[PDB]
This record gives sequence, structure tokens and C-alpha cells, in this order.
Amino acid sequence: KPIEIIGAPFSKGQPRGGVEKGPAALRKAGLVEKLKETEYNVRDHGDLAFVDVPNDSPFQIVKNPRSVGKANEQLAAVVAETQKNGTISVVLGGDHSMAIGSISGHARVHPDLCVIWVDAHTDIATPLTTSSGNLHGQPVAFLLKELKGKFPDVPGFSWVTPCISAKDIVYIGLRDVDPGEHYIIKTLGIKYFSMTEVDKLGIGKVMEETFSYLLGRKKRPIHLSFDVDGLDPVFTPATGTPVVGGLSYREGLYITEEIYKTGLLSGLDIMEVNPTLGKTPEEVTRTVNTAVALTLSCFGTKREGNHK
Amino acid sequence: KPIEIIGAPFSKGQPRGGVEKGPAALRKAGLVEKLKETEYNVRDHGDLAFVDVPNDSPFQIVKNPRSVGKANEQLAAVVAETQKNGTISVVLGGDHSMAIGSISGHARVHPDLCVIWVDAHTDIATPLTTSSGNLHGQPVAFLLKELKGKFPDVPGFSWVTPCISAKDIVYIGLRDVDPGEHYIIKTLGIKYFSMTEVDKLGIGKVMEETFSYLLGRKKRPIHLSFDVDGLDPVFTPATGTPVVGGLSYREGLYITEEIYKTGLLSGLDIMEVNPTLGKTPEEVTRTVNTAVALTLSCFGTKREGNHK
Amino acid sequence: KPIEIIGAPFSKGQPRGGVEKGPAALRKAGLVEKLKETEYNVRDHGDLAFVDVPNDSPFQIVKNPRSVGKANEQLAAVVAETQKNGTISVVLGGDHSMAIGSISGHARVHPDLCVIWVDAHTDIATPLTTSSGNLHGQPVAFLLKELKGKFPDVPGFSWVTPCISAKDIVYIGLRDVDPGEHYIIKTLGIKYFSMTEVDKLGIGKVMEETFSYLLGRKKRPIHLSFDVDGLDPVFTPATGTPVVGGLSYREGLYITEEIYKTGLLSGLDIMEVNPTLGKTPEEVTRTVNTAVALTLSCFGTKREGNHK
Ligand SMILES: [Mn+2]
Ligand SMILES: [Mn+2]
Ligand SMILES: [Mn+2]
Ligand SMILES: [Mn+2]
Ligand SMILES: [Mn+2]
Ligand SMILES: [Mn+2]
Repeated sequence: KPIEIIGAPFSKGQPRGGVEKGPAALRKAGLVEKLKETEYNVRDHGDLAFVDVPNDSPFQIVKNPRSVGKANEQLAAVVAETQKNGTISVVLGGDHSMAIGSISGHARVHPDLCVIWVDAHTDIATPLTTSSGNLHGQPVAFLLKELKGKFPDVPGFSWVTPCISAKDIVYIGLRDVDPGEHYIIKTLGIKYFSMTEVDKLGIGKVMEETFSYLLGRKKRPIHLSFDVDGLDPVFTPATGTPVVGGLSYREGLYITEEIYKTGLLSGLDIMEVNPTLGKTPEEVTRTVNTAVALTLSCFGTKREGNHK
Repeated sequence: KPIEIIGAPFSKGQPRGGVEKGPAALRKAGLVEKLKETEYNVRDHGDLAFVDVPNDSPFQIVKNPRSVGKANEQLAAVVAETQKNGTISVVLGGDHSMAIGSISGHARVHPDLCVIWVDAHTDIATPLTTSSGNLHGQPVAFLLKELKGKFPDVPGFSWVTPCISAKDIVYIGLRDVDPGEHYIIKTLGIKYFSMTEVDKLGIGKVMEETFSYLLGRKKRPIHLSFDVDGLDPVFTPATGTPVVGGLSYREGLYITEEIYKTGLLSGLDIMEVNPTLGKTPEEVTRTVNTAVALTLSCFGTKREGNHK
Repeated sequence: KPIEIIGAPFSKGQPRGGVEKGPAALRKAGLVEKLKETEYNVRDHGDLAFVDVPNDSPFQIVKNPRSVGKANEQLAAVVAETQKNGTISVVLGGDHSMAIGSISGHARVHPDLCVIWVDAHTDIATPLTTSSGNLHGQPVAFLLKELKGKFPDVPGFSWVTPCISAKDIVYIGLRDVDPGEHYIIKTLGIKYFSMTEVDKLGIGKVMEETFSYLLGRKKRPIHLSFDVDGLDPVFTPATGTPVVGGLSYREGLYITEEIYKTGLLSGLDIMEVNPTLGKTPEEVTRTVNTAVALTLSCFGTKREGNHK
């Protein structure tokens, strides 16, 4: 089962420009050539060419609706194709709003996929509860069935079909959830391991509980949507919304090594890398290298070593 | 149960910079406005005016005996006051010698309370074992009932009445304990979780054992005396006695979240925040914001999120 | 139980700056003084003078054989002599190639000894598998009985006899293993706890298993070979091959404290400190102060405290 690298240099889902540079920054590190070194065959789809929507005025408080909807509708189609072709999709992107297309496309082919969301945030605010109107903080809202109809139709998102149930997603790294989002994950019974449960249980038991919860009954495709801000600012500083007390570099790798071991990874997202937000060049180097390491970890690179 | 914020700009406990701006530093950070946003009511008692004792000559080695023990009285009378009004006292001050006043007065109203002391130090040096003479490193010595009758009375500490036994306190975070102190903690059988114990058990087990030890029998008012230098210098830089290998930001929040969950927190101290000891501008801010985060956590703010 | 410091200012085992200055830097940080403050009697044998061999050209891919072989021959005799007298040897060296002579010498007096290797690397590449030819990355290859005969004899190493069995050594901290090396530890069934195992189990369990595996059936002397790069670069930056995601300052101390508690420590190596690789003079101080603290910990210095 080969790998399909897909670049999504998009930032309209958030206010901080620079995130569209993430794909180039990651490729610059030799991500594709380093991935080919693994036991997986790699193919680089290249980046997508998202084109802005003319009079794309805010829909209520939501900004760039049509453009974010259009960019995502294209990614869904792209990821759906690659998924149908028996390959694992890996999206390097701008902001996390792209998880809409990525996950949607992935779910069209594998409607039984489960999601592991590594983030400092729940990104589950909806067009009504969001206190910012930035779409990278609402992706899970357009994807969850339980939220379907719980908010007005958004211009440009008519194509989206709620593909995942509240029971098919697990959050890890949470530590900056707004009032609305917390109410939601709580009333919907969504499984999450906030930084509190990680400190209490240790990353080892956390993954055990994540897999028993998602892959307990039967096995199914795993979609890992990784927001680099899920890790501590010490390791992934070049990002739009950094939050202290995050996942360590080590816990980040552990998560990926365990996901690798299941042999069920079907879709992967590496998001929010913003190379223009490094206080120094080295904070970017640090962020990019951590992102590359986790990506390779998802595909076999183990810290104890590897050989053929 | 409402909250009572008490200021304590006192630095006669230690020479290093000026830890009096601490109270004023935490306020500017918006500590009061954020606490009111919690499920508690909040009232600011204002910063106490400490009268400096005249020819307050050192006692053998201890410096500013009268001055220190006087500032603690006003505070101790101010604390006992709030404790009687059925309010939770939150002392925002300078050096940790002020724990003498906070705890004594708290114990005057609630003599059955227990103590959780987060610190890199034991601060249990007697006026005779101490190697510096600074009182910020002797509070537990003027508070323990087993230590009374082990050192000459000190000018200005006659009022103090040993309010805690050797089985009513639990230390968490130890990593720099002088020979004298280590003998006492061991001879008296004081319960403690040095960093060694934290590394071994993990902060999750550390709190389970703490509560089991202090509350296993009867439930009682908990007094949390938090010395910011209990957290690793990488997190709480602006402090007088930094020691590498301390508690992490996450472990610090775990402690406070678990304590809030007991519903027993009755007294609190957030000491040693010296904003004048911050190499760079962001080391003071980082220290102050961590101090504020630790306080909010104590009163309900959780990393998994909150909502009304 | 007396202690004898043995200086090994060598660097021909690798390229980089000046690891020969390692011993001078540690004594500078007052390692001898601090050692004499513990419960052990200390003595400093000073630094050994190594005779640089003439036409010492490369053997196949292996660099400076005759130089590294002879040097280790000198150290083996010296460490063998000190061990003879009933003293614990502490070797402060340059690069890790010096463990060949340190462990070889040690095994002559304690042939039943075991080894705990703290490193980010396995240092078990043979002259045929090595991709660099630097001998500081092949020490364990010379020491293991299971590997004798698996590679060609090296000029200047005929004085070496495999002393340790593939079942008498445990690795802790691994995170940068070469294909050849990984194949070897897997095929030879060597016990190791890579960063993955430490993240999984916690450092507390790692030492419990390390000891059960090593001291379970028979109690015997312990030789600790500590490569400072086993700890994360944020703590020990001044070293030749730093690798991110390492053991923390706290974990390294736990390791040493636990080893100390067994009462079986008999040999110790504090390697790879290069006070010229420090990006800044402080990065050197930080690396130096950390190695000194680990040494002191091996001899009873505990974070909970120490008294006479
Ligand atoms: Mn996100
Ligand atoms: Mn995020
Ligand atoms: Mn203190
Ligand atoms: Mn302290
Ligand atoms: Mn080594
Ligand atoms: Mn190494």
C-alpha cells in the first residue's frame, strides 16, 4: 500500500498568514525523499491550486466561507481518488480547516474510518458558537453527524456530507477548549484525553485506551489529523495558536509509533505549520523537524532502530 | 464559599531583588478578573502595609526577626479574619516566610487543617541549623509542633502557636534540601514526594497517595502553599532560588486540578514570584502567567475546558 | 569503599572539537571537591598520558586503530590496578571509545559484572558494519563475546578479550540506532529500553526491569557507562552527537539514584563531554554541571536530601 503526498497550501481558515507555506517548508526538509527511504512507496501529488471566490463576504461571523468551502471541496475529491486507488493519503497543509476535505474525501471511500485528533484544540466550534469566525476552529463541526442541522447552512459547504459520528473520534492533547466547544464535546459524549488524562495515565495507557475504544469492536481505517500545536511550544513553536503544557516530542513520537504498529493508518494530516511565525529561524527548524519525524514515525521509522 | 485575595509584598525573608512587586505583578496580569469568571465570588482585601521594626538586629544568624514576624502577624490576623467569614484566603505575596502568617492564622480558625507544600525546598530549617539566616527558609520550623523547643525563641515570633504536626503535611517537589533539614524530615518522619518519588510514581499516583495520607481518616480543610520555584526554572524563571529538575507546567496544573476536585481547599499561598529577577521581559511574564494559571486551576479552571 | 578518579583525555575515537578537555572541565566544575563531601573517600589519579602511535593509518574503514587500541590498553591496566585495591573507578574521558579499556580493565577483577549503558546510541557497530569508521561507535562490539569472530581483528586491539555477554548488558536511552546495529541487538537478543520503552513504562519501571533482568538470578558488580548524549540536548548540549527526544535531567538522576541504591556500583564512565562544542560557554557549563550532578548521584547524593 503506497503513500500519496498531497500539499494544501491554504490559510483562509485563519487570520495568521504564513501557514500556506507549511507544505514548502516540510518538503524543503526532504520529507518526500526521507519517506521514500521507508518500506513504503511514495508519490507526490504536488500542491493543490486553490482559487479564491469573488464576493466572498462573511456569513454571519464566519469569514471566507465560500473560499474555504471551495478549497476543501477540491481536496475531498483529490483524497477520495487516492483513497479509492488503495494508497494512504498524507496531507501537508495550511490551517486545520482542510481536515474537512481531507476527512470527507477519506470517508467517502472508507465510511467506517475512525479519527484520532491530536490537538491543543477541539476545533469543534460551529458557525453559531464560534467567537472568532475562523474556520480552522470549526472543522469537526461540519464533519460530525450529531451537529448536522444544529447551525445554519454555510455558503460553499453545501457539498459536505456529515461523515463521522461523535463515537468515531478520539481527542488527545486538549488544553485550550472554549465554553461552546466544551459544552458540545460534553453533551455529545465524545472521547478525549486532555492533557489532564495524559498526565494522569501516561501516554502508554492513553494509546491503549484510544485503540480499545476505537478498534475494540471491529478493526477499521484510522485517520490521524495532526495539529502541530498539539505538542508543546518548545517543540512546535512556529504555529498560529501555541499553548503551554503540551505533548512532548517523545509523546508525539509514541503516538505515531503506536499508530504505525496497528497497521491501520489510512489517512494522515500534518497541519498548522507556519514558517513565518518562528521567533528565530531555529524555532521553525524545530517545528519542521518534529513534523517530519512524526510523519516518518507514522510510516515505520522507530526510535529503537530499523533494518531490512 | 467566596474567595478573599490578600496581598503580601514582603521581602525581608530574602535579599534577592524585590519580591514585593509579585502581588502587583499578578494583579496586572488580570488575576482578579479571571478568578471572578470562575464559579466563585471574589473580593480583593488589598495589600497589607507591613510596619518595619526599628533596631531589629538579627537573632544569632536569622535576619530581620522582628520585622518578619510582625508582617506575618498583620497577615495572620487578616487571614484568620477571612477564614472566620467563611471565605477561602488566597495570599499573593513575596517570600515564603509569609506562610507563617497565612498558615498560623488559617490554623487559628481551622486547627484541623492539613498542608500541601509544593516547593523545591523544605523550608524547614530551624534558627540553629540554618546556614543562611534568611527566614524564607524556616517557616515550617515555626509552624511544626515537633520543632517547638528545638531552637531559641525568635524576636517577633512569640505569638506563633505550633499549628501542625508531622503527619499533617506533605511535601511535593523536593530537590534541594540542606543536611539540617533532611535530618529533621527523616527524624520526624515527615511525608514527602521529592522529585525522585515523582519520577518513580508519576504525578498521578503522587496525588492519590497525598490525599490518602492526609485525608484517609477524616476529610479536612486543605492548605496549599505554592512556591513557584517548585516548578522547573524553564517555567518559573523569575524566582529567587531556581533549581533545575523541577515539576513541569503540566504536573503543576495536575496538582491544582486534583486539589480543586477535593472541594476541600480552604487556604492558598502563591509565593516567591519576584518580577525583578527576570533576565528578559518574557521570563517575568512567563512566571506570572504560570502563577495565575495555577491559581485559576485551584478554583475550577480545567484543561479539558469550562462552560456555565 | 574508596573512589579513584581516572582521567582519560582522549579523542581519536571520533572527529569533533576537543573531547580531550572533558576531564579538565569536570574537575573545573569541582567534581573532586563535591565528591569528597559525600560519604566516600576520594582520590584523583589524574589524567593518563597517551602515546600517539606513528604511521597510524586507517584499517579498512576504521580510523586511528593503533592509537585507540593502545590508549585503551593503558586505561585497562590503570583501571585494573585501582579495581585490584578494592576501589570504585570513575573514568572521566574524551570519546566513548575509552569504555573498551574501562570495562575490559574492570572485568579482570570482576568477571561476573554487568553493564548498564546510558546512551542515545548502541555503540555496537563492528569494523564491517560501521558507516563512519569512528571507534567511539564500536566499543561494545569489542566487549561482547557473542560478537567475537564476527569481524576482523583490529591492529592494536589484540590485548582485548570479550568480557561481557550479550545477556550481561542493558541499554537505556536509545533513539539513534544504525541498521547494522539494530540488526545486531535484535539478532543477539540484547536487552534495551529505547526512548519508546521509557515513554511507555516510565523511568521507574525501566529500572525495576533493568535490575530484575540483570540482578534477578545473581547479584554482581555493576559498571555504568554514561554517555552524556543519552540525555536530551537541552541538558547536555556540549557533546559530539546530540539527538533530540532524550532522557530528561530528572530521568538521568533517577537512573543514577537507583543504581546507587543497589549498593553494587563498581565502575563508572562519564563520557563525551566536549567543552568546545558548546554553542555558548554556558552550554558547556550546563553540560559540565549536569555530568557532575550525575556522578555525585552515583555516590549517594539524593534529591530528597543528604546529612551526615
Ligand atoms: Mn487544529
Ligand atoms: Mn490547534
Ligand atoms: Mn518556599
Ligand atoms: Mn523554594
Ligand atoms: Mn556512546
Ligand atoms: Mn552516544
